[PDB]
Amino acid sequence: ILDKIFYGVLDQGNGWLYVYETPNQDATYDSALELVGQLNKVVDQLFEKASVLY
Amino acid sequence: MSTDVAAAQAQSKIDLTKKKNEEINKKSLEEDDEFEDFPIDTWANGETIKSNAVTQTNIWEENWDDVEVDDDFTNELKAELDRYKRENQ
Amino acid sequence: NHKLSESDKKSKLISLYLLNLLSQNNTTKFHSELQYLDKHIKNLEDDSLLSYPIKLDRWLMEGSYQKAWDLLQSGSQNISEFDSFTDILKSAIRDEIAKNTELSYDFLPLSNIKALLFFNNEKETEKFALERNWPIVNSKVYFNNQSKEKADYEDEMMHEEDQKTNIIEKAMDYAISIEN
Amino acid sequence: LHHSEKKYAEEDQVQELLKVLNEISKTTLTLDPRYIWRSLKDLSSLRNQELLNAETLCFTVNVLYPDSSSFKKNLLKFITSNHKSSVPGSAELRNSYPASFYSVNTEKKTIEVTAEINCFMHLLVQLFLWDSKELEQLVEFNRKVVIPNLLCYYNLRSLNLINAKLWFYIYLSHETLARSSEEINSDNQNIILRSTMMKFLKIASLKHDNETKAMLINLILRDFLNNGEVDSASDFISKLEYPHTDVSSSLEARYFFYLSKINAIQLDYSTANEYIIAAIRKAPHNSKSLGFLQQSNKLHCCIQLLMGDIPELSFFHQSNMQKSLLPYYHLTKAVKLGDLKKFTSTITKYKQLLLKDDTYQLCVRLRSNVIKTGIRIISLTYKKISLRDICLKLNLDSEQTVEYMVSRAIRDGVIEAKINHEDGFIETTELLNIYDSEDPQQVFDERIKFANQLHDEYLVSMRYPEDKKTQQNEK
Amino acid sequence: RVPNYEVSEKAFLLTQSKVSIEQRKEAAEFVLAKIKEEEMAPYYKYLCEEYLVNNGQSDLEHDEKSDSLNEWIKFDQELYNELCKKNESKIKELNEKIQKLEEDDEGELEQAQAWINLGEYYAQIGDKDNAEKTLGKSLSKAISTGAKIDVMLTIARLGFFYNDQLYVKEKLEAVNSMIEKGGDWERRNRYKTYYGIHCLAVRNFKEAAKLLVDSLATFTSIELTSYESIATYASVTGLFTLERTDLKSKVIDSPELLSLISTTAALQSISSLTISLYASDYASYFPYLLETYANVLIPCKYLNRHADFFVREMRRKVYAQLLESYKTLSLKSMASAFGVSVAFLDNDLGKFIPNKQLNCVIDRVNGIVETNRPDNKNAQYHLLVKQGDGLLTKLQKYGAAVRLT
Repeated sequence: ILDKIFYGVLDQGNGWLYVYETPNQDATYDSALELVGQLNKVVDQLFEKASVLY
Repeated sequence: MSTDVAAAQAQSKIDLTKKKNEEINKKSLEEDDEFEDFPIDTWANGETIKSNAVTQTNIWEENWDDVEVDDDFTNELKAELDRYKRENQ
Repeated sequence: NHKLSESDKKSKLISLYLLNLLSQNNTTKFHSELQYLDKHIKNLEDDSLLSYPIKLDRWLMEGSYQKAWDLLQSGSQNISEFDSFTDILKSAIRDEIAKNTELSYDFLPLSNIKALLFFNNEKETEKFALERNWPIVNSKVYFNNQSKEKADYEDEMMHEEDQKTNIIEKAMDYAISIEN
Repeated sequence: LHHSEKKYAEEDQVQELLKVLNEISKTTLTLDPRYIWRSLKDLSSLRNQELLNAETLCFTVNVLYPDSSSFKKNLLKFITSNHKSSVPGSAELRNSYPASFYSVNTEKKTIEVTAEINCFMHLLVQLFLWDSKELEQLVEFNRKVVIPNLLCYYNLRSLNLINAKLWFYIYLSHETLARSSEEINSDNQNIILRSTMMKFLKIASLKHDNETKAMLINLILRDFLNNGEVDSASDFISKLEYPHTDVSSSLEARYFFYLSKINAIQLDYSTANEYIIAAIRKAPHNSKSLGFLQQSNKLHCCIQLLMGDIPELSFFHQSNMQKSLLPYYHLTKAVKLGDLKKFTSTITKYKQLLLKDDTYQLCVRLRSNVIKTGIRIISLTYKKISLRDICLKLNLDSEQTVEYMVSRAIRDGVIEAKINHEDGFIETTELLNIYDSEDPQQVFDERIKFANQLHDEYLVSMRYPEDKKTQQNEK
Repeated sequence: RVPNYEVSEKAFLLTQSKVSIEQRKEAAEFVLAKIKEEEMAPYYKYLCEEYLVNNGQSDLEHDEKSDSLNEWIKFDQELYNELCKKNESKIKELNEKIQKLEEDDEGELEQAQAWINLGEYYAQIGDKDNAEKTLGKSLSKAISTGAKIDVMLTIARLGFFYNDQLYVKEKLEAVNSMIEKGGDWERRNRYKTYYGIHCLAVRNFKEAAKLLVDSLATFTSIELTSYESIATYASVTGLFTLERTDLKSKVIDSPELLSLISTTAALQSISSLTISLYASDYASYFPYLLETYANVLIPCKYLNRHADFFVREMRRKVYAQLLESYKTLSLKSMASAFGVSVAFLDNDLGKFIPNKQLNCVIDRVNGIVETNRPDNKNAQYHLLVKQGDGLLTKLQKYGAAVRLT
């Protein structure tokens, strides 16, 4: 389970194993994290340019 | 002297002749500089600023310590104490 | 101040005035008055009966109602004209905890209801329950009915299109701003 | 000798004054005269402090004054009189000008453009008092003369923006004079001051001059904050429409700072939080602005603990303010652990410092908040937790007592739990899966509108100076 | 040069007095032998400055505290005299040789190199100020870019030697600038090792990991503390930064760690722990945690700042991985797995849960531990908004600032 080679979770509150086989981590939502990631770099560089006006 | 990271607020506004006197006016309005009055008031150099390693002077990235307990003492006792309960059962 | 503006009667009179405001159940006003008393007497004629209205405010904001009920109980040994705000404040507390218990519970026995509302008589508990509109049937309350009413009242007031907030309306808003 | 220094300084004043004088003659302008005036503001302070004290006297005598010279001279005679440089060539000429207020023109009385010059004379004397750092009577003299001079004529648009800065210095000396010492004479004079403030504001409303009004609004709010008539201030903030136009970035900083104090007393901790972070971002970083920033940072920390938000530990260490914020640093830790015992000790130990800043009033309110914050930790750490165990941790007395505390705290809905009375434990209802609810929609909706409003602010600002370059000659 | 790093390490045991009694005794005698022989007398005086009423003090050439558990650092007045003798005599003779070379022609090669030799003698004996100036002369004179790198590194070593991090920080920035300009790989390897240990002394071990894995593959030993300690540093950062799978492949992508085997106490204690995390042993894990505190963190110059920081963080990891893999556990069993009692176990957990880097709750009535960590669309949503809030803030201040001007 630690590998996530079959996902699922080990329930020892009762002594079962839940077997999930379902996708984890959506591709589209992920790349939106990188998109914000780039822009946070970009606004710093605009602010480097804006140091001329100050 | 700036609040948090200094360079982030140093770029936000630099020296201008228009605002310079206006900077004083706001400070004077609040009444004091409030970083030089506290030492006079307490009547000795603090030891509550030396309360942690970072509080006096931080040249590190914040640990999130503010309680600073050695955890090796209590864990050593936890291991052995549990062992005895089992042995004397 | 320092020429008949500070007075013995002034200290006594501020103690009562503060109690009048607190019984209105606006703490908003209380703190604003309280700020003014700092510059005046609060350390100059010290606190020993000007202490009492502040202590009471603290025990209700945290919501320790044992400490609060205690302080009012000991504020009935203040028989002169102070006993006249105390009764209002014992009444107010019953209502306060009765709002609280909506969130906390859905089930209480009668015995558990009696303690929390600070009643000593069983008939008094059932008396409040009718007027506060608690459906206690078979000696058990169903607060989830009571939450529905209060939630339903918040919707009923006409604001109601944008309070619910329409799926359709968000997209329209986004669109027009771009096409402004 | 002495006269040489006065003459160098005199010429400085005159060029900045002459420039503006031309500008307002074409049609009254606001921001273009303001830029010049703001630089002159700084200059007058650095020359007056470092270089003589009758250096103000020379200019005031030389120009044709309406009574202002008489008013200046009284002050100086008392501290050892100077009458030098009141002799011809220093009391005969009105300072070279082309025709704007030229010596020949003015003496002949084809012109008497004393107007702006009179405003500038008021600014010099008021500044010179604050630079000297003397209070009591000197202040009272400054207040009596200048207030009715300006009100026996309806100021033109251009003159009006100057007198907002005069209203500031009068008020500041008066306020600190009352905070010097309690006096039966200081006390009666504050009613006098209060009346004038609001009357000034009404004039500022009539001309819709934006910076005059905004600066006057600040002074009224400050005075309310000091007298403890927040009740009277709640009404006042509800009838604002604060201009964001012609203001200085110093005016805007002070404004947002004042809302946060009132807000905190009205148990608005939510809007208070945005408003103080806002105030700091307009506000410059400088050691010149330091006492302003300190009070803002103390105000901010306390606001968070009253939310239950709990300031970062980081905030205290990385600032160069650790000593000033030293009590706030210990308050943040006190609430964190849930410790009544620490907390009671911290606010008593630091009582007086807290009392100077007028934040002693806010701190006592955190006594409730230690209890509420304690319970939010407890519901995270344990899903199901007996009533007794909680009593151990927070030093409480009964099971029944802690039940009241949680009952009230979840009426505010911070803990997000529900109490089992019948079973003896408190069970949290937190499980999220709020990405199956419509909640993200609302949150996304708000962010977009903020982005759109930032476009609008890009639009008004960007194209406005473009127009000006077509208008001016540079071909 | 090479002798400096051994002396400091042993000296750090005298700085501490929370270390083992026999260990500190041993370390004092070594330092004393090399005070006589290699002139380490200026740095012996530097140790008392680092006290003034603090434990580990006993000095008699300066302030004494035999209340201290160290009483083997005591000075002699033979020592005070040996200092002054060698100090003066050596500077005078070595300098005179240099003066002659300056008289003679060729300064491109001969004179710059001669100046390097002064800075190595002061580097050795722990004079930082005097080393800097004379190696300041070598850099002034045009030479190879590789030599300039070598010299800056000799200077950078001296900041760890006194254990002043600010001095290193400054100096390694000049190395980064000149490392590309030379484009030498010889000293590219050294630079990562130096800079690795600077990252180790501060709280960012993620960078430290990335530099020190390169240092395993190729190690450059001169002027840099020995290769068994470099293994111990890679292993420290490994435990903190990675998780099971990544950790396993890292120490199999380093054959050298396994083939070096434990050959020192610090290496043994860290390596025992490395295995147990990734093999998902919890049983013997909890004791090994105590061993690492004792024999790595406090003895090390750079991890003595991390003695409380490490132990606190490392416990989160071991719990984290087990809880992620389980929907529910029982508390008693979870306590047994580690080897603690039930009540004891909560306390550690209960600091980690509200910081919300463990994403769980604990029933104390069922006795079950619930795991309610989103790992779906909800988690990605929860992370994203924080960044997007950040973007809003960046624009709010910068927007205002340009519009007003």
